[PDB]
Amino acid sequence: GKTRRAEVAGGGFAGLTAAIALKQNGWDVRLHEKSSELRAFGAGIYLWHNGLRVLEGLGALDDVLQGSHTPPTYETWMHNKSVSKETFNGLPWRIMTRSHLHDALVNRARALGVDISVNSEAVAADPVGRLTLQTGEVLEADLIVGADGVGSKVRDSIGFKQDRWVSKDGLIRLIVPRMKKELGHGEWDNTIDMWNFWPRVQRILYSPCNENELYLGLMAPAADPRGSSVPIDLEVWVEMFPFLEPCLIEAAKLKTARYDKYETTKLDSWTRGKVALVGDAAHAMCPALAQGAGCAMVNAFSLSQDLEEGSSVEDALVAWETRIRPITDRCQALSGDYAANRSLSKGNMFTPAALEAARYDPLRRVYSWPQ
Amino acid sequence: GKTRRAEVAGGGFAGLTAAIALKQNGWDVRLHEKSSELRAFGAGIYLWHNGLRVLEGLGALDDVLQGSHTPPTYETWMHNKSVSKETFNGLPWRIMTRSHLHDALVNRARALGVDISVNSEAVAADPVGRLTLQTGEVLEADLIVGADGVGSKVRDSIGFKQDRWVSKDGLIRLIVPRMKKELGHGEWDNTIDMWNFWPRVQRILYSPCNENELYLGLMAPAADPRGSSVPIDLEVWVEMFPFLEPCLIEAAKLKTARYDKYETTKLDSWTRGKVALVGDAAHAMCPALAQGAGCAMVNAFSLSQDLEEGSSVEDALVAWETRIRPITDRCQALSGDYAANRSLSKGNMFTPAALEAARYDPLRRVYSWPQ
Amino acid sequence: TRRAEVAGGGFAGLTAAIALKQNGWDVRLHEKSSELRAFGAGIYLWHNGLRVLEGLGALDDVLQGSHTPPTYETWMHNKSVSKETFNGLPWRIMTRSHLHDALVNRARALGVDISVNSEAVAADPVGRLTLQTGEVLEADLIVGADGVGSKVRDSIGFKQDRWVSKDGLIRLIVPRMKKELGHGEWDNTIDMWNFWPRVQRILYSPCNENELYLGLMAPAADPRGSSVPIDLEVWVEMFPFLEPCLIEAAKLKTARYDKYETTKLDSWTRGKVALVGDAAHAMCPALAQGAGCAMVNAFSLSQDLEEGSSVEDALVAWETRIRPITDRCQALSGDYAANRSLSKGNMFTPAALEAARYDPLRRVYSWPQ
Amino acid sequence: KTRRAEVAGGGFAGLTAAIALKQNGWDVRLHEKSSELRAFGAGIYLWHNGLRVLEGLGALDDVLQGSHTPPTYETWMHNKSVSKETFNGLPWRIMTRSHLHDALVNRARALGVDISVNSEAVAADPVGRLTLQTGEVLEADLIVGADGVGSKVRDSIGFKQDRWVSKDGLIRLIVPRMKKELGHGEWDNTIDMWNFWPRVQRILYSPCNENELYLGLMAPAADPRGSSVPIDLEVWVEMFPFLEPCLIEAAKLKTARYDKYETTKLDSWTRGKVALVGDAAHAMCPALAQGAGCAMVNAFSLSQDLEEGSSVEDALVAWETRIRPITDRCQALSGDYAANRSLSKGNMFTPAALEAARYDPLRRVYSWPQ
Ligand SMILES: Cc1cc2nc3c(=O)[nH]c(=O)nc-3n(C[C@H](O)[C@H](O)[C@H](O)COP(=O)(O)OP(=O)(O)OC[C@H]3O[C@@H](n4cnc5c(N)ncnc54)[C@H](O)[C@@H]3O)c2cc1C
Ligand SMILES: Cc1cc2nc3c(=O)[nH]c(=O)nc-3n(C[C@H](O)[C@H](O)[C@H](O)COP(=O)(O)OP(=O)(O)OC[C@H]3O[C@@H](n4cnc5c(N)ncnc54)[C@H](O)[C@@H]3O)c2cc1C
Ligand SMILES: Cc1cc2nc3c(=O)[nH]c(=O)nc-3n(C[C@H](O)[C@H](O)[C@H](O)COP(=O)(O)OP(=O)(O)OC[C@H]3O[C@@H](n4cnc5c(N)ncnc54)[C@H](O)[C@@H]3O)c2cc1C
Ligand SMILES: Cc1cc2nc3c(=O)[nH]c(=O)nc-3n(C[C@H](O)[C@H](O)[C@H](O)COP(=O)(O)OP(=O)(O)OC[C@H]3O[C@@H](n4cnc5c(N)ncnc54)[C@H](O)[C@@H]3O)c2cc1C
Repeated sequence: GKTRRAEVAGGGFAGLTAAIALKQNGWDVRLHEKSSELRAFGAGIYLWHNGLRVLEGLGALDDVLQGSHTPPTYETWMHNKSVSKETFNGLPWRIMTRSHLHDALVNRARALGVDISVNSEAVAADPVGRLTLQTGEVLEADLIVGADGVGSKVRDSIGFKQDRWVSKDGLIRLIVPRMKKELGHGEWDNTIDMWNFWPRVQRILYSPCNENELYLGLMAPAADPRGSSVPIDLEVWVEMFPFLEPCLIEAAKLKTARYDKYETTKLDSWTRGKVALVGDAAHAMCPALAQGAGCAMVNAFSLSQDLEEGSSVEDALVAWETRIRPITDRCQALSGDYAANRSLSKGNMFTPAALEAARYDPLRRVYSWPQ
Repeated sequence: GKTRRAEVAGGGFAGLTAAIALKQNGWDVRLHEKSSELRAFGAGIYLWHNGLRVLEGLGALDDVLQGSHTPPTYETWMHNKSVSKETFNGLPWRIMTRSHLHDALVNRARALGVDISVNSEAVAADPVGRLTLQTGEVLEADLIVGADGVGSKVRDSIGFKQDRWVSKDGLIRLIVPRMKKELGHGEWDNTIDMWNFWPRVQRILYSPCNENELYLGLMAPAADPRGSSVPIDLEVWVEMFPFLEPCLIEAAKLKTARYDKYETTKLDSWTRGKVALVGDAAHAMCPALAQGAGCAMVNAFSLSQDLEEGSSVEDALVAWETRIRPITDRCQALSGDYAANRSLSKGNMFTPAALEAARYDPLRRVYSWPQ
Repeated sequence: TRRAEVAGGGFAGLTAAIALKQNGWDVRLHEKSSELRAFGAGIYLWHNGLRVLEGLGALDDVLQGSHTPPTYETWMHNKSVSKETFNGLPWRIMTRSHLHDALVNRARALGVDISVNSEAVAADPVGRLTLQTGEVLEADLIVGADGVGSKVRDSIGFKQDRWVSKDGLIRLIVPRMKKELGHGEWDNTIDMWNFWPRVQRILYSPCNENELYLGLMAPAADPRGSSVPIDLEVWVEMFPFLEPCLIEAAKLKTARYDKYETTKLDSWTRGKVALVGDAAHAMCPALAQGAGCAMVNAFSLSQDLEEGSSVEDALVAWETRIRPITDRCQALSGDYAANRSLSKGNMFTPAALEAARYDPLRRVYSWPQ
Repeated sequence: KTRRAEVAGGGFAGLTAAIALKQNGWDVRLHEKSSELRAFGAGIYLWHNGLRVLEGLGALDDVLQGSHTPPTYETWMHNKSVSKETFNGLPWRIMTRSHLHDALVNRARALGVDISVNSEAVAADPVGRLTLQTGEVLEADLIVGADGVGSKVRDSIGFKQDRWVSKDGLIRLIVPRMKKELGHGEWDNTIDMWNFWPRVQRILYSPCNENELYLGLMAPAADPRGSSVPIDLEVWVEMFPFLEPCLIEAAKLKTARYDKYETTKLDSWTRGKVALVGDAAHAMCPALAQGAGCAMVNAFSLSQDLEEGSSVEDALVAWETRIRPITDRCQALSGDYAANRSLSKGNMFTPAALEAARYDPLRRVYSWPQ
């Protein structure tokens, strides 16, 4: 009395974004992270205008921009031949390690006074406003946020209709030193998406995060016993990416690299009663448009906006989904099409349609940076 | 009544910005333009993050972004050799025709209900809150804004201490078709600053505004009777910029081109009683950093911010100048140094110091996009 | 006066006829087809072949109207993987008819007797050549220069290892369309390799300001790539930067898909019979030395016949002196073909260039690598 | 009946004449004024014409081994590449001068040419007499004045000439390639690097082989820094920073010289039994890189005309008539290029510029058409 209370399950980008945005609006917010430490996995990440605008709204933009990188261009190669160079007509974008982004959100959530619990796993949620932890402890609140990832127990304990999919193939994602000097002549501040189908299917997404750190995604079929191996098989990667040898040598030193498969989900509904699902829990998607976390953050931020309208929580949640979900649905669908067709291999695929989610400004609720 | 009243002298970028920002804050605003038509001269213009943020604050950003251009890179040439390519670490920037920008500000000021008078010339202002027109008509107001350009009569009728300066050399600025196809192979969406000292001092700043329009600045010494001639001496320009021949041919058709010299002013004070000087009236500068209008817009917008603090107008004006002027002073000084030393000819000159003004966010009052 | 009968009016036969005639031989040459003509569109010659032409007095007629690219470039999947200029070693590209005309005109100026529609059907080491008219000709020397299907060779019975590939290529002369090709380095040789999305290759070879020589290589089991007249779409699809030239190529109704063919013989001579060119040593074309070696060998035969020996002895000395250069070139070129080595670029090594470096006039290797 | 020739001068022209004469059964003695056989000027370009002479001298393969043909002849103006030329296959070659000189000396020695160092011709007589600085008077059927632009064979006789020296010059050096240190680029190319701004400074960059680089540093004599020897490292690195590793080695060369350009044109190349060849007769501006080329073609051609059964006197007249217009035209065009700085524009090796290079002295025809 009379403070609205929110329990947030999940300490990833969506959960942290929701917790900050609610807390800024005067909610009493508690956040539960299942693992032993607040931490992001996946090495590196791209954000665009939409996600950057969310960060502005969270008061964490400038902490993220300091120590992250915008390449001079987004370049695509096919068999070492440059097939496209894209700068998106000025649309802002940024590459950073996941921990850089995650640290900035943690720092902000903590500074705002978000109640943070780790080793705290949500195992059940009730639409009347109850969150049950693995300890058996039952929490009552006016709002429950399921931001607990693609394997969401908040979602599955309630039983939402879904269409869930797991990929055949996967990739290895790593942070290594830039080795820029050792790379010699070239445009080594660029994003370079290096595709190959001959002599083998192997791809590297080359992604500078700053002056010190390079984010690499190494993509090879699961049925390729060498290309999919971790720690990496140096020989098969150097063979097809010899110009990256200095960085690949450093990558081969990382004993805890993982080969991860892609996973998606689409839900009929994102809400039930006082429970809202946000992020991968609601809309895990293919990463072709690099909008999974971007949409997760736009959605979590937009949830806080609809909760300011004076409505009941239940009504605000229905209004939220109705307003914001089509942007995500369209983005998820197009990114799935790109993934299935290997569209990015052709270059020049960041079309106006592809950049729709990136152009969205969640703060002013309009589309900006026209294409 | 209790409705604060502002009289704004000058219908340029500074005047229009001040009128919009004040009107949005509930001022009763009247704007006076000396000439017979609201219109901008000078062909094309660059804005950066700081000015784009002002546009966001004026509710005119997206009208400007639609139909303007961000080059993939800002390139510098010396004797046809590329000596630098700069993308400013993601810092937003934009090139556009002056009429594109000016139309967007006029549409917005008009839409908001600003009282617009043309053929209305301010010839005297009084710090107690009086503006006199050339008609002899005397207007009383709570705030007087001198946005009447480098030859400000609002300023000179009051007698501000100044250090005024006029260049010996100048340039011809024009809008022509892109002729992109005709330019053949190259990077013709780039900004390209093409310097030459041999065989003659001639420079062209090549600045695409959109798919249809190209902004060209043709710089030659005033003592050069061919290079400084208007309409342009096609031969002496084609001779040193042969790759631009299709565009230069179009430029030669422009009968109303002008050769304009540069002009600067620096004032000990920007305010006196209820009178505030904004834009070129207060701080006309060398255009090396392309920040003259950017600073003018930031200062005009920031004026409206300080007027929301519940102070007397007089105190608010003093607080405004104290808060905002050092950014402009430093920018003016550095741009003057660059101009005197021809620093831009070396390339790579958009350093962190050069970009200080561009990095400023007038909305949040912090510096963004670190360099 | 010594008499020679030469079977075959290709590069090897014409070279032999001219070289012998210059040395005072009385020479008649027999061409099986009804007109003197060279097939195969375009051809590369190197230092060795150019030196032969100098020795034949036909160099300048060949250099006028032929082309040396600024560089020999190799692409893999449109990526430039090498540019080679061979440390100044001279080389030249030309239409086959240009080279063939220069040789025919020289032979005619010298008084070589040429009979078209005259086929050698049998030969005898004692010095007899039988024509398809049944006429038996007697001579001090018989030159079997009658190509890979040599009847001079097969009527005598030379032990050989003869081979034909299942795959082949289409060779055409088209206009340069240089302006329509827009920006690039369109005076270069460009060997444009691809294995993905399909196995298709174009050897791009400018012959002069007007004529471009193209070799379009696709497997026989590819019904589109191997089709004649060309399936325009499948070629434009993988070589879109060549569309103006391919459009012209598509108009060529008489285009052929020719298979590769090689032979290696234990012996090149039998009594007064000498086999030269494809009759003796047809090879894979990777090193572009088939005619080069043929011409060096035919020219060298005339040299050994000036030593005062019996023809029989001179022929043995000729083979002993000159064949290892050809054997090594043939073996390396076959290795390159089998391993698709040219696809890697930078493959014109000192070893690859051995034949090209040979100067048949001074009998030394020049242009070191 | 053994014909006898005395050749004054042991540079490219003298050695070429001596070899060619000797090959044709002349008894040949050659006199070199300096105390040792040696070529100065660091490096040198030869073209088809000069390479053909070497073939005719039986010295081609010794020259080709250890010399270099660039992939392309490139020109820069203010660091911008303005042309790349390969001359439609026309053979050319860059080498150190000592490499060329050594091949010629070794060949003359193998043929039995009698060479006297520290032997200066101080006077000549058209009747066939050569006077040495020992006062010895030599008699011969042919006297070859191959004694350079300051020819005493020429001046003792008195040939009408127009001789000229420039105020400006250049520094020519051989340095290591430092190819790895040069990093990314096309460092096997010839690169003629022109600048007029901020200062008039030019470097002709000329690789001779895997180990040696030939540099020509051209600055006006009135520039006390650019014309300084040993080189003012700073002013060269300033305008050619991409060549710093090579220039650092260049700065170590204490015996560097600033040499001035010299030309001469004579109304006549012959007098009685005396023939003037090379710089003695036709020193020219170096734009077309044909000074030694022409000298060698002319020296080789002289031996050809002496094989016709004429008197030496008649053969010399026929020689000059046959061969001089190629040299006259080359010299005139080269001087025009030098005066107009034409090479700075690129693409200047036109058919006309390449006329001398295209000439084949062995078959007496023009080859490699342009
Ligand atoms: C290969 C790949 C590349 C990608 N690249 C990009 C990109 O460049 N840009 C971009 O925007 N997106 C990208 N994405 C997508 C992005 O990773 C996801 O959309 C994003 O991380 C989703 O965040 P989230 O907070 O919803 O889920 P998660 O990041 O999975 O976080 C949920 C948090 O859930 C905690 N948790 C789980 N279960 C419980 C529980 N029961 N109780 C309490 N806590 C729990 C998890 O441990 C964790 O701390 C990429 C994805 C993949 C697979
Ligand atoms: C060559 C050059 C290039 C430049 N490029 C850029 C650039 O790329 N980016 C950038 O941000 N800046 C640039 N600038 C600077 C920019 O042009 C100015 O700073 C800007 O236009 C100043 O706007 P203002 O409204 O203060 O003045 P002005 O634009 O001069 O406008 C004042 C308005 O004053 C009206 N007026 C005048 N007198 C009276 C009066 N007595 N009563 C009523 N109205 C009056 C004038 O007619 C006009 O309508 C450049 C300047 C130059 C010279
Ligand atoms: C695809 C391909 C590309 C090649 N590219 C090059 C290249 O770039 N450079 C190069 O040097 N080589 C190249 N070659 C090889 C070159 O084509 C041959 O080595 C050369 O043509 C052999 O010439 P020849 O005179 O021995 O035989 P052929 O050219 O076959 O000529 C023999 C002549 O034989 C006449 N004839 C045949 N039978 C009789 C008979 N019974 N009686 C009388 N006359 C007869 C034939 O009709 C014809 O006129 C290439 C070969 C191929 C297949
Ligand atoms: C800067 C520059 C660059 C050049 N680059 C090229 C180039 O790239 N390619 C090219 O072909 N040419 C080039 N040349 C021109 C070339 O150097 C000359 O044309 C060539 O060296 C002339 O040779 P020569 O034998 O006539 O004279 P020299 O080389 O001058 O030789 C005469 C020889 O004369 C000996 N001697 C002198 N006086 C007497 C005497 N009285 N008695 C006996 N011996 C005497 C001299 O000491 C010496 O040993 C260049 C010239 C210059 C200036």
